[PDB]
Amino acid sequence: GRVTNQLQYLHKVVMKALWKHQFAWPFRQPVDAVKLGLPDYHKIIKQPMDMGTIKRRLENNYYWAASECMQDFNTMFTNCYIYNKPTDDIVLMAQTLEKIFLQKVASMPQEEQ
Amino acid sequence: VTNQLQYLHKVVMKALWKHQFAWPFRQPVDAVKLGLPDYHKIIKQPMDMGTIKRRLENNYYWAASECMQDFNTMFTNCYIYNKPTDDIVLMAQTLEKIFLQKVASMPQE
Ligand SMILES: COc1cccc(-c2ccc(=O)n(C)c2)c1
Ligand SMILES: COc1cccc(-c2ccc(=O)n(C)c2)c1
Repeated sequence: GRVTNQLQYLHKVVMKALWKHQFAWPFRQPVDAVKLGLPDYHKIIKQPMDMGTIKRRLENNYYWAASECMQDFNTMFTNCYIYNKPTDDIVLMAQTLEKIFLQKVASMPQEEQ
Repeated sequence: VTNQLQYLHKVVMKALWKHQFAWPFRQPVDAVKLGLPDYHKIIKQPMDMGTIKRRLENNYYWAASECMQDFNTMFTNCYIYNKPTDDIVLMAQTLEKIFLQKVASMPQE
């Protein structure tokens, strides 16, 4: 991978803000389908993603560009919306976090180093 | 007329509006036409590219983030309402990947 201004911003500004959020706790580690008793989870969601995986990826220089990291954030939120019932609280929690994500992405340093 | 909103109009909406998977998203969901009587019960804030495009043309938005939330609502409505295996979900995912790719290069300020 490599280090850019944008990947540093996604790590220190965007992820830090989302991580600490009161609705973040279900998203900080992989969904544990066994523990939650969701035997269909991995049959419906083919690309699991979580902020713990994204954080580790930013720290281990896995990403080559900001867009790749932003795609992982998007997969995490989309997985939640696709799997869960529209009425589930987790959907409202994902939407709240996703709004912060987009607000902070709009303020990201424009040209990548 | 911010730098960011011009980018969202000329780069993002330009790319998404003409995409081969855009046609289901170009106008509001017609629940009667599509036979979806539960659509307006499940989706409380309908959104579509027609509406976003109109809003960009009519200088409705005060910030880029507001236009970005409308795009996000349109995609999220699709993931929440539809079955995981429905083609429309793949089409939404494809458009949204382009949305995020282009937003990654949007100017600051
Ligand atoms: C401790 O972690 C938890 C606890 C409870 C639920 C979830 C959970 C369920 C469904 C879902 O889509 N996500 C993203 C998280 C995660
Ligand atoms: C002519 O317009 C069409 C045609 C077929 C499907 C949809 C459609 C269904 C469900 C849904 O969520 N969306 C966003 C679009 C729209």
